[PDB]
Amino acid sequence: KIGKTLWRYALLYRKLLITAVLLLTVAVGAELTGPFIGKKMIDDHILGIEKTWYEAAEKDKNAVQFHGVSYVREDRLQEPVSKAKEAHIYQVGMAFYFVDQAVSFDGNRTVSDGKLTITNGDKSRAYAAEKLTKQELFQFYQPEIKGMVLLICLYGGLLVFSVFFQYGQHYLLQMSANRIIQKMRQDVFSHIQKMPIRYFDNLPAGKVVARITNDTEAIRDLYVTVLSTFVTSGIYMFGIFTALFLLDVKLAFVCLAIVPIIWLWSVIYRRYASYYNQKIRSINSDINAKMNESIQGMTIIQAFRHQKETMREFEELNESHFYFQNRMLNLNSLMSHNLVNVIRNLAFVCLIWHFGGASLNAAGIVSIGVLYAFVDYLNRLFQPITGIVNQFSKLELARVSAGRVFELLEEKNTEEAGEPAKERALGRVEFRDVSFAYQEGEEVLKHISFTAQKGETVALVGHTGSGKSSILNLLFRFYDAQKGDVLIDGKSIYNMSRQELRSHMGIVLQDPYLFSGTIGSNVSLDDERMTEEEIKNALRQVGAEPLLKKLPKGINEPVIEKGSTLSSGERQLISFARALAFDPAILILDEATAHIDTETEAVIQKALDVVKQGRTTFVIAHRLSTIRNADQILVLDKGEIVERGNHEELMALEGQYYQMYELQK
Amino acid sequence: SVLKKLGWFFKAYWLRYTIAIVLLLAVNVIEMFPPKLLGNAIDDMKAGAFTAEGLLFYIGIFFVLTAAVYIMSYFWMHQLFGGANLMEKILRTKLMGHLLTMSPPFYEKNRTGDLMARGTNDLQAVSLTTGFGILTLVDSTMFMMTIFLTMGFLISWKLTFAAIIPLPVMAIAISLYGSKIHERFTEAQNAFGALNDRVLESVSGVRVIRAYVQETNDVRRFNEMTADVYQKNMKVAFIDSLFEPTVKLLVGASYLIGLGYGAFLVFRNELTLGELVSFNVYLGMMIWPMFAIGELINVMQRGNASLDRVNETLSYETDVTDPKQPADLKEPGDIVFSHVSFTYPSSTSDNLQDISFTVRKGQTVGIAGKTGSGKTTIIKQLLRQYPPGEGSITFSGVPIQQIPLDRLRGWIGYVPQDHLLFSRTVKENILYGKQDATDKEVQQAIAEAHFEKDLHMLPSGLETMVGEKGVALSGGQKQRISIARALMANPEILILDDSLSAVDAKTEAAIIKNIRENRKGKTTFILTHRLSAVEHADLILVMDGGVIAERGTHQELLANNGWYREQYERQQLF
Ligand SMILES: CCCCCCCC/C=C/CCCCCCCC(=O)O[C@@H](COC(=O)CCCCCCCCCCCCCCC)COP(=O)([O-])OCC[N+](C)(C)C
Ligand SMILES: Nc1ncnc2c1ncn2[C@@H]1O[C@H](COP(=O)(O)OP(=O)(O)OP(=O)(O)O)[C@@H](O)[C@H]1O
Ligand SMILES: [Mg+2]
Ligand SMILES: [Mg+2]
Repeated sequence: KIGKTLWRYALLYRKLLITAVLLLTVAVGAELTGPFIGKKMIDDHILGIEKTWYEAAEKDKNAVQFHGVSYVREDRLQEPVSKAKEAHIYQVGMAFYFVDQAVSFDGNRTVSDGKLTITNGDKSRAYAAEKLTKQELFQFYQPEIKGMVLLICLYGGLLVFSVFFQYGQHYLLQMSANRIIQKMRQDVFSHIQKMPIRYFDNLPAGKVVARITNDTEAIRDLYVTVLSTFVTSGIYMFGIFTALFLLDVKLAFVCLAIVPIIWLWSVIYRRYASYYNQKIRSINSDINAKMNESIQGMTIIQAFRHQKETMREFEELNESHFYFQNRMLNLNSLMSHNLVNVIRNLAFVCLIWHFGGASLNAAGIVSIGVLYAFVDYLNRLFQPITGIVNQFSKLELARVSAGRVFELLEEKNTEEAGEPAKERALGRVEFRDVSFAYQEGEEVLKHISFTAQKGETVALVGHTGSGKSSILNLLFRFYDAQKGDVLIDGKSIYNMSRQELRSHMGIVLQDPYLFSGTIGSNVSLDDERMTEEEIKNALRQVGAEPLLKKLPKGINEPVIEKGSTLSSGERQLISFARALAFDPAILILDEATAHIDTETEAVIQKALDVVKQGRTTFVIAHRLSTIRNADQILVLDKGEIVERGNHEELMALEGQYYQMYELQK
Repeated sequence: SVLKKLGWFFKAYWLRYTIAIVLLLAVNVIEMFPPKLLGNAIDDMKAGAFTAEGLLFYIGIFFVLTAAVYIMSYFWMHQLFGGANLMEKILRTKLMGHLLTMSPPFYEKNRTGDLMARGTNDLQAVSLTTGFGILTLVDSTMFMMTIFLTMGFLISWKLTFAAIIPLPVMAIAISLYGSKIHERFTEAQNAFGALNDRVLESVSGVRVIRAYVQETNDVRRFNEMTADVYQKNMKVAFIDSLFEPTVKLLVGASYLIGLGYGAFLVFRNELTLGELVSFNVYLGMMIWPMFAIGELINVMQRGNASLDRVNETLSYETDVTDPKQPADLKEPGDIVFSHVSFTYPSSTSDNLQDISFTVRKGQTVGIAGKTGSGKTTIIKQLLRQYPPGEGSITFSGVPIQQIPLDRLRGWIGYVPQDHLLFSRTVKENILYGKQDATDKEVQQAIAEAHFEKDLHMLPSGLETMVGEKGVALSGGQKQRISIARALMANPEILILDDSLSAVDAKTEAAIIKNIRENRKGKTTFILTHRLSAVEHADLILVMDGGVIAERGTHQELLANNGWYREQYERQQLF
């Protein structure tokens, strides 16, 4: 399952993520204690003036000195005093009136002509007032300046705590995400390494590269952005809701009832996004494969003037990719951060509804600080939901990509790989009624049977489709024979390990392949068991290339794929040296000299091959001269060995070999 | 910087974006209301002036505003996302139209995986920045400015000011962070191309990597590459972890300044507790998005680097093999080389030296020589794959340069030495030289290249799906198809270039007979290592190094006692 596999990959790094979430919690603690400080400041400093007054300030925080006497209101007057029930200030419009008289009741603040006007409909002993305004005497809030400055400095201090912990959590999250991606990519490459050749044979090369690189990059984006934002948003929401429940429970309940809303939006987005994104990723893999094929074969795309028809084919994937992308506009325009604002304007409506309903009963004004804190927390709560929804889009895309990737790491047709080789083995090789058929009934080989005897050279010369390369494919276990046996030193190669079997044999494959590096790095394939065997094993058949070269062989660099800057015949001498460089017990030559002039080939290669004749060889040859002295020549016709024997016994027979030999001279 | 490189796109679809900007401005303006409405409602609540009628007014206003903003915001979201999709499409079309018309000299500097990246990945990044990046940038800028003006005019100009002075330093921090992030995204994007062509190299050469047991060294190299990439990304993560906390700290400093100074101001009798809430909602809506505007740079600069890569690919002047030449010849006629001294771009020594051979209107030319001797270096002069050298190649009397590349490639029928087939059917591959043949004409080409018999062996018979790079057929079945590919038409010049290297000494004789009968009067360029394939040639050139040593007909080169005679005796005795 995609979710279970992603979770297990996360569990591979369970300390970094736990530490990151703990650090982020420590940061969010201060980030959200801020507004609680604001509420405390508002409810005790700016609405403290409403308290009672009229003590002589015997001690504590001195007093306000309104007219000629000391005034302290509540907080620093809490020491045992005679507070009485007088000297209450009130606010009406922009005018602050000090009644300075025993106040009976309250509820409706109105002084008009210095009276008490109405008090919840009671009208209890209208009282004389006294206007103050702004500059008359505003030492009334003097005791609160110290508290405000202390709260400001407290939050300023908490900001640095937050900065340190935010750095820590961000760094840990990024490191964990990158480590997870590293592990996933390594696993993908290992699995591709243990894949049958059939998989690589009927699949475009660009499709495998697309799968691995592109889908792992999409999963990387997932882990490094989507999941990091998910964790941060979840912790922030967790903290904000915990704070909200500490202010009002019913309003907090209705505001928290939006989590089911987010779940439902996630489901509705996920359906359509999954379908359209699976289509989009399939089309993108097709695009990558087409790009690879076009670039690889560009030489004869232009020669045969296939550019317009090649542009037509590519534009049909580009147009289809665009079309399936434009089906995202409806979803991504109706379910983007847009809707979050609609929730923002609808969550504030509940705030106003609740607080107004409480106010009509003279209960919603009990704590304006609570309202301030609840507005700040709503703003904070709606800050991260935008990131949540953006990551919701990215998450659907990456879910599709991960589903694509894990369809590769599950494949149960893989092949066990016992890497270790063993000591040198005698070149004895045998076939026993080996019938092999590509794709079921189509048989390419029928009852093949032959044997080498530890030093003999087996020619195996036939016609252009007989199946001479299929024998090599069976011998190298690229393909498993469907009938018969193949044995090396009397043990079935199917009781071996493919690496163990292939360690015995060195092959000059048809269609030579060079790697991007140096020439000496191709003769060696970057193997430490080399020393200076490069020049010695290239001195054979390569004694004119490393001389004209501006660099001395191991420094001059081929380029991508087969060395584009090498002649087709020079790329086959490097493959021949590579095969000889890896000293094999059995040497397979699959038309190793098809692109090499007959002088170089015949003289040099044969002269320096006969000397090392204490070694079994297989020489798939269309040049019958290079196999004239083969100790046993086999004639393959329609996937069947029809004639056997050395050159003399095959010419005396006057058969297919005789015909070909007489024709080639 | 990023926008200017992107200015071509915006002045091409200006209604789709000017209307989006107008709608964005309208939604911002009508979103400036709810905060002030809430402030007024709270102020009314405190003074006991809140009535059910006021409640109805407020809920109705909020419903109308939210509905309007949603309706008229869905439209500009739909414009910007569609514009991003269109940008991706046009960029992909431009890229894949530039990759064609590009000659080998370009392709020997740029790797296939690098180009696949500079397509898929870079275009995805550019599309992401164009839609999401511009969206967020413009929306945030308009929101910030409108909030600033609203707070200044409706609340206070001294409390709005001094609540933004943390932003100047924020601008410098963003500048530094974005400037360093550009330099760490050109390498991050480049390292993706290095991974694409690393996997592509281990997939194409899977047989060689497995034939010699090397699956563990390949995995080790891949692991080392991944470790290097991880270290680079962790340097980037360190920079981002330094950047994010300062963003958050400046946001918190601005919030604290606003809140504390407003609380102080209420005592100076310059603000009402209702106005506080309004101001501290305005500033909150301004600053809280900066928790993500810091991350916006990670999309902007990724898009900038990706577009830089795409623009390096696109601003690659077509190699000196540019047609840029009208001429009225219509018939290749004679082909004369006169002092050709071509030198390959990645070479330091002359690859050809004073080549001075002539080919008449109907003549088979054999080319023999040693390996790496220049046999196919002469052929690639008529293929216009590389810049011309320091001589003349006068098709008839007209230099090869003054001949459009379309007409010349129509003249030439080419059989590459290295097989190049596509993942199509056999008939589809054969129908590459004509593209509009009847099944009768495709059969004639098959018959000429001794492939009629092998069709019976194939399971499908012209519907066999040769497979990727043609690996579903023997090596000599791939070659004969290629011969058919060149024999489907009737090219004035047929270039073979070792077209019988995989054929069983009897298919070779039949194909040579068929080509001799087919090209009796037409011009052919046969390059071979078996000198029995150019016995009929009117002129044989023997190469060595870059210059040609021997020349003449077959009977003339056996009287020279040179390389040709020695080769012939080595090959005619066995
Ligand atoms: C999930 C991961 C992330 C989690 C993130 C963490 C979540 C965010 C955490 C935030 C922590 C906030 C800390 C508060 C500090 C500043 C305020 C202060 O001290 O003064 C307050 C003290 O108030 C009182 O004494 C009255 C009772 C109410 C207490 C409210 C704060 C403590 C909440 C319970 C703490 C325990 C619960 C802890 C959580 C379970 C308010 O003062 P006031 O209103 O002026 O009081 C007088 C008002 N009057 C005059 C009208 C009468
Ligand atoms: N693209 C290239 N860039 C640089 N040098 C090249 C390039 N292609 C070939 N060369 C070199 O130029 C010389 C001539 O090569 P060319 O391919 O013409 O020889 P050739 O006779 O066709 O080879 P062969 O007989 O092997 O088929 C050789 O040294 C070869 O390695
Ligand atoms: Mg073969
Ligand atoms: Mg050649």
